[PDB]
Amino acid sequence: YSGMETSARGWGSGRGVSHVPRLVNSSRAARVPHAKGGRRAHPPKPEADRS
Amino acid sequence: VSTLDMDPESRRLFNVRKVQKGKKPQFKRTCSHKFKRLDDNWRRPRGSQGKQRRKYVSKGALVQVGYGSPAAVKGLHPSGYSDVLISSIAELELVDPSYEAIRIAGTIGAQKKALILAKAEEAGIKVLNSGR
Amino acid sequence: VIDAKGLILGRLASSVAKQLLSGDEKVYIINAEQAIISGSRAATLREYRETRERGATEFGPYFPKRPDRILKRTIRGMLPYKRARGRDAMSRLKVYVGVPYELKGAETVTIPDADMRLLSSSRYVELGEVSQKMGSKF
RNA sequence: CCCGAGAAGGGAGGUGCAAAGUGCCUGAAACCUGAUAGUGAUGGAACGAUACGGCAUGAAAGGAUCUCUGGCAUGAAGGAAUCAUUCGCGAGGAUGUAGUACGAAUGUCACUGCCAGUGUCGUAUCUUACGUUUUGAAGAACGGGCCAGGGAGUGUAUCUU
RNA sequence: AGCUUGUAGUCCGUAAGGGAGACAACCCAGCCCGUGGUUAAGGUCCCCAAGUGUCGACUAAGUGUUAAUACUAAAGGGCGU
RNA sequence: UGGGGCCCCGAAAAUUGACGGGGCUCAAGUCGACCACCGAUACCACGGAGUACCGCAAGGUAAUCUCGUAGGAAGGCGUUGUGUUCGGGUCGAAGCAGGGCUGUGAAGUCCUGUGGACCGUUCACAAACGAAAAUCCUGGUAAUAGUAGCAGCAAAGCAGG
RNA sequence: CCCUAACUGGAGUCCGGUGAAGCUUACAUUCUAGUGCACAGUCUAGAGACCUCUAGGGGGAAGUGAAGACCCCGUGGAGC
Ligand SMILES: [Mg+2]
Ligand SMILES: [Mg+2]
Ligand SMILES: [Mg+2]
Ligand SMILES: [Mg+2]
Ligand SMILES: [Mg+2]
Ligand SMILES: [Mg+2]
Ligand SMILES: [Mg+2]
Ligand SMILES: [Mg+2]
Repeated sequence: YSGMETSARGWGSGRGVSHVPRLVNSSRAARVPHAKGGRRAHPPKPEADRS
Repeated sequence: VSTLDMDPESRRLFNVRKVQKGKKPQFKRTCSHKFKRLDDNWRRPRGSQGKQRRKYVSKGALVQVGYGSPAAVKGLHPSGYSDVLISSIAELELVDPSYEAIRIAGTIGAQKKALILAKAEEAGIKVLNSGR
Repeated sequence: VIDAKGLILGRLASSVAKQLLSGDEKVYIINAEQAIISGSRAATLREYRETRERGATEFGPYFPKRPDRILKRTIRGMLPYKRARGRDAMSRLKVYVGVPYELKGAETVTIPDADMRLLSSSRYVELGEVSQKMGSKF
């Protein structure tokens, strides 16, 4: 769950900000691959079979 | 110093390339002068309404193979020689001074560069970069 | 030094504008009040009072009243006067009501193709009549 | 050691291969201060492209029959002027001169010390940004103050090729 | 109706460049790069390259100086010419 | 009396404005004709690039090849690492600022300065591999601007030391 | 209110100190008309315009604030 162990949710429209998920007690964006500290979109998987 | 070996057809193509590349546009990405975040390298214009993608003459030339230099003199140094990048002393044996000039690698140290220059000078090989 | 007496305003203006754009001379135009505008007097007066009273006061056109200034303005419209070439041309043009004292006795010329005796009728007014009906003292 | 109210700071002077001078390796951009070049208080706006000029620069990495200026030879397409004759109401046309002189360029011989490039400004022509949504975007449609960095077709299984 | 819905051709969409003041789709033209030449559409009084061109008439209203055109007023009348 | 051309009346709109503008009257308008010229990337010529097809190759052919959105197809550039080949570096690596040259270009290389220890290269193979945009994210930092506020509900200070 | 005037204190105005924020792709001294997705500072043709600064009220920037809450659409919800 690297980058994904947050409870961040979006603010929605009406605040002049992007709709990205944010921390419940701050405006800091979380969990999305283009957020700092967010998850890697399409990372290497230990379950990948390279043989 | 050995005379450049270039037959008259190659001379004619060399002068043709000189004239034609004197007129070649710089091929900067569209609007690179308008944003400091943008580099000057070429990017293909992609927007549907972009004036340079639509090929308005005023917006500057698009990159296309019609601007290629003549194939006989393509890649030659402006002195007429062929640029050969020498990364060590052992590479100077594969070069003949009639039509090739060596360019010594930029990270070669002064101690080795002096030896490379001595060997090139004994071989008669032209050097594009040295200390003068 | 061009004598504007008995000359068509637009044709004299076109000739002088082309000469100024040929860029080798200073042109003086004298007797600008005596230039001719073909057409009926009512129509010319109507169009000139429409042009005179048009614009906005803070912005709009300020159409001149003096016949020399009107003639310079007429030439002004046949030049690229917002450009350096046109600005240079307008700086080399001087138009006068009557003859200025300095140019008195100088040798003048007349444009043969702008002559008003080439007109086929008597429907014309002089530029001075237009200027004085617009309230210009000259 | 000097200035400074100074347990600040600055100057001078040292240490060190190097200030690297303590959140101190390298030390970009935005942004800000100053300098230099060009321009500039009569001036018109997608900030550029192209051509030609002014000013500045042009050490290296670019040219040296290269740059400048001319001669001579060959020259594709094209192709006069002038004059003679003739036709036309006329603007003009045709025939000859003449496919001549010239002509992209290609060679060659002299002359020359610049040229390429770069910055800025000027003149000329052209262009109402970019991405998007759109039948239609310069739009009074949506997006971005700016810069830096991050930011989106991946793995397992299975089928097909 | 610059409306709505068909059809044939051709365009814009996705079409530069040249010309119409500007013009998605109107005219020339489909366009690799450079140079020279000659044309196309369109234009030749100035802005603006090239005609103040020629012949024969008309218009007196600045009418007009507006290919197509969503960008251009009718019926009716005139011993105006 | 009939049939025709052009014009006139019919004909009133809101900021000052539109033959593109100036202006134009045996025209610079209209009609019928004509003459010469200007004017594209069209067409012609020369030179060059690429492409398609053919050819063992050398090369040959192209009036019948060269616009392009969605989109398909082909070949390349770059980033980091692995195997492997061959190297460079304190006589100065990477990075950074600016510049020269090559390449259609992705980019590469070199020069100057700065920097102080690492960096490439052959043939292959991989991927957490390329940003200008997402009211994108994080950080830094402008214009606004020496501006608003430092008043309103309890207007409080002055002299001398 | 006719129809406003004078005056008082606090702001403002000017000076010293302190010191933010919000609109912003760019450029930008405009005005008229046309054109253009039929509501242009930037296009077209004209008309204007020497630059900088201060004060001032808000004409315009279809000013800024808010992914319209009206209408429709979604084989989207919720409550009743
Ligand atoms: Mg990045
Ligand atoms: Mg059509
Ligand atoms: Mg579409
Ligand atoms: Mg098409
Ligand atoms: Mg076009
Ligand atoms: Mg495509
Ligand atoms: Mg970025
Ligand atoms: Mg449905």
